[PDB]
Amino acid sequence: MYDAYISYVNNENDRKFVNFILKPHLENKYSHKLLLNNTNILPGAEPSAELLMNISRCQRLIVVLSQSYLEQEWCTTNFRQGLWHLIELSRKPIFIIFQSQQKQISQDISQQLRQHQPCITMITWGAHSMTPSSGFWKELALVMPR
Amino acid sequence: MYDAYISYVNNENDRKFVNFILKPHLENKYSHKLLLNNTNILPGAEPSAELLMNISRCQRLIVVLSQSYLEQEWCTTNFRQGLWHLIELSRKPIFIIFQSQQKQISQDISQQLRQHQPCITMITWGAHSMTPSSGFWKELALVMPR
Repeated sequence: MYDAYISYVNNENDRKFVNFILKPHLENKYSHKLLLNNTNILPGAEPSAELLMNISRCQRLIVVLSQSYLEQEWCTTNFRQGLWHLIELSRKPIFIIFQSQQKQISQDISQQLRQHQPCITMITWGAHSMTPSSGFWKELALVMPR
Repeated sequence: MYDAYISYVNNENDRKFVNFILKPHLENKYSHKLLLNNTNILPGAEPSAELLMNISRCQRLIVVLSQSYLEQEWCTTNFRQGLWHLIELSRKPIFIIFQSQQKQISQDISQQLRQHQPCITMITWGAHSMTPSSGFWKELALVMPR
C-alpha cells in the first residue's frame, strides 16, 4: 500500500525536518502515502515487531541517519547486523545523511554505508537543498516508486 | 518468463559445469527455465546488447565467476563498474566461485564481492557439492524464485 517508511529518532532538528520539510514534499508533488515512526526499528539489533509487520506493506525505507539516530544501541554496537537486516527487509533502503553532521559520523559507519553503495542509496543534505530542483530531490525522486 | 540468466566463459571446466551439473539440476527439481550465454555481458565495462534485452525477462542472474571468467577485460580493468551494472540490472546477482580456484582470485576482486555481501549472493563450490541437499544447493535454492 505505502510508498515509503521513514525511520528517525525524535531529536528536535530531526522531527522538524521529517514533519515540516520531508513529509509535506513527498506527500505533495510525488503523491506519496507515507508511514513513519520515531521508535527504534532495530531493538537488540534485530527487527522490531512494528517494523516486521509494517515494512511488508511499504515499497521503500528511508532512514534519517543523523547523529542522534546513530547514537542508538544497534548503531553503536552492531551497525553491520542492523544494516544487513534493513537491506534484507526492504532492498535498497535510502539513507539521508547531513553535510553539517558528517563531521560526527564515525569511521566504521561511513565505510559500511559506502561499501554497499549500489544496493543502498545514500542521499546527502546541504544548504543547496529544498529547492525542488536539487541534487537531493532529484536523487530521492529517482529512488522512489515509479 | 525465465528463472535465471547464467553468464559464463567457455573454458573447458566452465562449460561442462554449466551444461552437465547446473543447467540439468536447476531445470529438474526446481522447475526452472534458464537462459545462458558464454559471451561477454559487459563489453567496455557496459552492458551488452543481448544482456540488456534479455535480462528484463529474467528474475535472477548467476555469474559462474571462475578464474577464466575473471580474465575478461571488464573484470581486469573496471570490475567495480561492471559489478555496479550487474547489481543495478538484476537485484541480487548470484556469483558462483570455486573453492579450488579461490587460490587464484586476486585481492581486489574477492574484497569487492565481500563488500556488497547482503546485496549479492556469494555461492562457493567445493568437493561437498552435487549432493542435491548441499550447502551449495541449499543456498542457491534460497536465492532462487519462489
